[PDB]
Amino acid sequence: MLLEPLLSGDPRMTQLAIQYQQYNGRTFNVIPEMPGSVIADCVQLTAEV
Amino acid sequence: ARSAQPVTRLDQCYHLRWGAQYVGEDSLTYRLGVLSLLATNGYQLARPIPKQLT
Repeated sequence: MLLEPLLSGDPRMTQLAIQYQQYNGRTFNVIPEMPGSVIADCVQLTAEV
Repeated sequence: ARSAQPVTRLDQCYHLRWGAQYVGEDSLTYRLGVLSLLATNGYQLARPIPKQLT
C-alpha cells in the first residue's frame, strides 16, 4: 500500500494533522510542515518547459 | 518586613519556567502565578495572615 490511506477521501482538500483531547477540554494538536518535494518540483519544471 | 531586619532571601516565590502549554488559561496555576508575581513585587494581602496557618 502507498497513499491508499489518503485515497479513502477527497484528494482536493488533503491535509495531515493529529490531536488528542484531555478531560477538561484542553486540546493539543500537531500539524507537521510539508518538506520540499523534488519530484513535484521537477514535474513543475517539466510543465514550464 | 522592616528596613533594618534582614531575611534569608528577598524572594520566596517559585517562578514557572517551563510548561505553559499544559497549564490552562484560567486554571489555578495561572492565578497562583499572578499572585506570586504580585507578592514578589511588594503587594500585601489586606486580610490578616495567621502566624500558623490553618
